[PDB]
Amino acid sequence: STRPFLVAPSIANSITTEAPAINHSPELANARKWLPKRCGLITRKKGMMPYFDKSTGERSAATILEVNNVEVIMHRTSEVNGYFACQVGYGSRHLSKVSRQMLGHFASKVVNPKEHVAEFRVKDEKGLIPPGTLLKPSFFKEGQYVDVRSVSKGKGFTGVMKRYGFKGLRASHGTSIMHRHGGSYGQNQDPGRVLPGRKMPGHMGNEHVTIQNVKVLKVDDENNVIWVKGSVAGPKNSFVKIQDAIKKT
Amino acid sequence: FKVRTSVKKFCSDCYLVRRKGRVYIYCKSNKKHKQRQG
Amino acid sequence: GGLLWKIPWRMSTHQKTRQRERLRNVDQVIKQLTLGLHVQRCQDKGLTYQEAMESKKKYKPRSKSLRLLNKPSVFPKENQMSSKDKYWTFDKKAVGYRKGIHKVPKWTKISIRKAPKFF
Amino acid sequence: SQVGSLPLYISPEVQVSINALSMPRIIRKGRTSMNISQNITVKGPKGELSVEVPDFLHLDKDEKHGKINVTVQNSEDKHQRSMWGTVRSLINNHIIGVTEGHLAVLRFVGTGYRAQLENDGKFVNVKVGASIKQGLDVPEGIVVKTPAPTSLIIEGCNKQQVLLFAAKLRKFHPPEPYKGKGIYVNDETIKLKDKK
Amino acid sequence: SQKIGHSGLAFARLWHHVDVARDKRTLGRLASAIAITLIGRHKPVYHPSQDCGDYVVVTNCQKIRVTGKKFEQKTYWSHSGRPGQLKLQTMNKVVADKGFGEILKKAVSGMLPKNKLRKQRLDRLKVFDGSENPYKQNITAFAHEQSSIPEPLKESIFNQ
RNA sequence: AGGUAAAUAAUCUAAAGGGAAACAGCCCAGAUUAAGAUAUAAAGUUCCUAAUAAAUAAUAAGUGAAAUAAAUAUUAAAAU
RNA sequence: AAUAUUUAAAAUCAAAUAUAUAUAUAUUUGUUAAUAGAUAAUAUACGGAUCUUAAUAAUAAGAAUUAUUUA
RNA sequence: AGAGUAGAUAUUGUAAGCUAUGUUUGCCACCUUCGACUCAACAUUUCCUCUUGGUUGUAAAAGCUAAGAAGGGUU
RNA sequence: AAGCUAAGUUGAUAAUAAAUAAAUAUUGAAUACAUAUUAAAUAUGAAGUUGUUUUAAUAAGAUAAUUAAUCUGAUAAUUUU
Ligand SMILES: [Mg+2]
Ligand SMILES: [Mg+2]
Ligand SMILES: [Mg+2]
Ligand SMILES: [Mg+2]
Ligand SMILES: [Mg+2]
Ligand SMILES: [Mg+2]
Ligand SMILES: [Mg+2]
Ligand SMILES: [Mg+2]
Ligand SMILES: [Mg+2]
Ligand SMILES: [Mg+2]
Ligand SMILES: [Mg+2]
Ligand SMILES: [Mg+2]
Ligand SMILES: [Mg+2]
Ligand SMILES: [Mg+2]
Ligand SMILES: [Mg+2]
Ligand SMILES: [Mg+2]
Ligand SMILES: [Mg+2]
Ligand SMILES: [Mg+2]
Ligand SMILES: [Mg+2]
Ligand SMILES: [Mg+2]
Ligand SMILES: [Mg+2]
Ligand SMILES: [Zn+2]
Repeated sequence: STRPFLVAPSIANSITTEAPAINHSPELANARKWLPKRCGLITRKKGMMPYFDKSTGERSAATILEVNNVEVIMHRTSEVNGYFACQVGYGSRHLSKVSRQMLGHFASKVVNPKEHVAEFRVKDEKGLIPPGTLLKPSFFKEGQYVDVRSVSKGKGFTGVMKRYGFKGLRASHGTSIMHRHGGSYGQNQDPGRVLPGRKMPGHMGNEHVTIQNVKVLKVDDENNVIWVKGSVAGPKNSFVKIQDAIKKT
Repeated sequence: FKVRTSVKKFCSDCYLVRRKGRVYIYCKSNKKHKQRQG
Repeated sequence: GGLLWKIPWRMSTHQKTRQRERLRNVDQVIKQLTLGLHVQRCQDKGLTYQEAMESKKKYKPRSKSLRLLNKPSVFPKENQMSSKDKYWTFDKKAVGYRKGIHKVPKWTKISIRKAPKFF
Repeated sequence: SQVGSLPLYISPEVQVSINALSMPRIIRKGRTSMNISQNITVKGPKGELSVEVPDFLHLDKDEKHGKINVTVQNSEDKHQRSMWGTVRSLINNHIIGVTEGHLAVLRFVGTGYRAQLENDGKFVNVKVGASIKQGLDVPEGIVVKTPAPTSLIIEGCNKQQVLLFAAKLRKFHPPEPYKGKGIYVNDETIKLKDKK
Repeated sequence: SQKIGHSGLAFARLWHHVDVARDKRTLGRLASAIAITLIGRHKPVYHPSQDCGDYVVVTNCQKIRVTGKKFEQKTYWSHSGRPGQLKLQTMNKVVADKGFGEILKKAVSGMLPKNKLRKQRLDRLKVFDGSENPYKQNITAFAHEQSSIPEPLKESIFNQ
């Protein structure tokens, strides 16, 4: 009845011993990490306008981050995925735009075809929100601090003056044909090569930018927007993550 | 501490110790007599 | 000293064994030379080869260089020699007044058994 | 050797046992080694406490006169001989602790230099010239008590642990030479400098 | 004449277990022993032009022997190319990061011949800090060895 | 001084081969053409890399492991 | 145990070889170690890996360092 | 040696001794551009910042001297 | 006016934690004393180290769909985030 198999004595008679835990494991990394105790929500940077404090009279530039159909699609767990995170989805998209596979995924998770999806990593299993629920601006409290991730404005192929604040050469006094140049780019033969990471002209902007400890000036569920003190990376209609500030409480 | 190659005990109250692969001379009476071998 | 003559200051075990073997070979050669002379002298007197080989009283060599080589005070055998004189020459300009024999040029051919009494 | 040869006296209330460990560990030096197998215990009135010890060492319990001896398999082995004098001394200290108890008096010296039991004995608050509050938690086994504010007493079964704790307490402010001023553990002295 | 026949078994990649808890060799000597196996020098059919070396599964690698004070002294180096980026890690640190198996692998890599097959040979080495491993089922075994092993242990292994 | 000036010997010069990591001059040894069984030289024999097993001591410093760094200091060890 | 030198086979003793030979004479050989001192600029740099062993327990490892040797 | 109110070794340290460095001025002869601007990379023999030993010459405060330390900074 | 900009605006100098350096201790022999250990045990300790934080790269893993009247991409057009 049983299948034919041979087993080595060396592997059978080996005394059982558990492996020690390693730093470059997922679970150790998770333990190390500095993470927020609560989920976040995806937003769109609609624009920017003044916020007048009515008690003091102080004016503050505030960016208006709109919150539309923001929904916990699913979430990830340490036993399956190696970490705790809430996959949030923002907005509504047409059928036409969304891939068949993506549409099927959304149907399975029981949400509308979504405009932008993103994870929000958390410390514990307690931080996970039940899936399918709708996240509104009232999630955040007025006066609380939040970290803000988004892709910055694209600046194109930039020079070393704009990239790195290089002083450049003089305007007059003989200076020929190199007024905005980086000057020397190395050393005569000891290196015999431009060493890695030498600040040179290149593409700038259109990279991710976390902005830490920004104050939530105002929250209102009526207009579907979170007011946030100061600037946020990227153009108008750019997607903006928002989670509680790890540094500030 | 007088960090030096030569490390002799000065007074009777000085005592030599061998720690961390270095000869230390501590002293119970005079604190100036503290020495270390390199 | 920009050119690198990477010669170690001391010999390996295998080098030392080879040196010892070489020393032993020169002693053997000397022994053979004396033995053959003795045999020849026995033959001249009127013995057979076998009889000469058997002989109790072996004849010592009359020529000077051979006689000197036979003497251990002048030319010692490998078994007689000190550990130091097998592997270290006398070099007056070196510190310790000593230098590895392997540093001598053509040390594999050139013989040097006897060092000075206190150097 | 001269220490380890000295026999240990025991009173009927105290029992010095010995037995093998559950999982013996081996200390590996450069050339020599040292396998910790046995585990001596000193049970008594005030408490009980143990010493993990090498295989080469073993006791010799005598019924007559309450003596016990300690010996190693090779006294001419240097490491073993060194261990022998240590272990005997350790078990003597344990005996002393379980029967009598080890003590460590700290006297505070200075204007407004004093100790206080803050967490019902579980945290010795120490005020010794600092804006920030200073102190540390008492370990298990250690019992602290304060007859005066400026004179604290630490008490325990382990001579090692109590005196370590005392040293830690002192470390906040050791005695200064100019004014005999700080925290003095037991009979501690300091040569006071001339004022000038 | 000697070469003519069925050569498939000669060039067969066997799988060699080594329970490091049982093995009494030090790290470097063990690594050297492994290297030969990985190359295929042990087998007489070997030729330098052909990779014909076996798999080596190392297990219970946490109990590997290292002499002296090498565990807290011996430094493993690394360098990207950009100056001021020399990464020097002590053996214990490396172990903490990855394991004792990583350490063994490095030794084995250094032992191996420096050419296009080296990487392949290194890959064939399968090291494990503890006991449990997927290749348990594929170590070379014989029917005559089966009496030594108890009945239910074999079944448990098969299940695993 | 990898300096300079000559004395003696060798090699290079004009010398390929093995060793010395790599190497004009050091250690072996001189390519007429092959063959590859046997003796080998200097140098080697854990792996990279052709080839190894022992004995008695010492070191614990990775000292050292083919390019030996000094006076002096400390700690031992023998002998008187 | 303490004090103070020396680190030696010249003397001395022991061992071995050669001449008359159970002895004498002559010759040859045998007398410390570790650490610190220690040190610059592209990058660790014994050529590299790596090398100092461990009972339970292996048909099995235990310098791959230094010194004197053997097969 | 000698200064240091006294005490060579807190701090100082003649002349002579033993080394390291390859930062100066030379020597050799294998080998036939100073400064400014710009951007700097590396070292540590550390000037500042952090930790610490000594300081009859650390009462305090400023110091002096020494050990660790090249993360950040150094008109 | 938009845009772009700094003279402008907003934020950050990335914790907690772990093991350490010099240095400071505990018990304690070897060595009747002494000795923080170049012994066994037990503790403190730095703008440094490990990390943490941030960016870029990579893609283990995960959800879903699976020869298609509208599967997934590309070529094409109108464009700019
Ligand atoms: Mg300008
Ligand atoms: Mg112009
Ligand atoms: Mg010349
Ligand atoms: Mg010519
Ligand atoms: Mg040639
Ligand atoms: Mg010629
Ligand atoms: Mg010829
Ligand atoms: Mg070394
Ligand atoms: Mg070297
Ligand atoms: Mg003599
Ligand atoms: Mg270097
Ligand atoms: Mg080599
Ligand atoms: Mg004077
Ligand atoms: Mg002078
Ligand atoms: Mg002060
Ligand atoms: Mg320094
Ligand atoms: Mg850091
Ligand atoms: Mg600002
Ligand atoms: Mg004592
Ligand atoms: Mg003490
Ligand atoms: Mg810190
Ligand atoms: Zn003193």
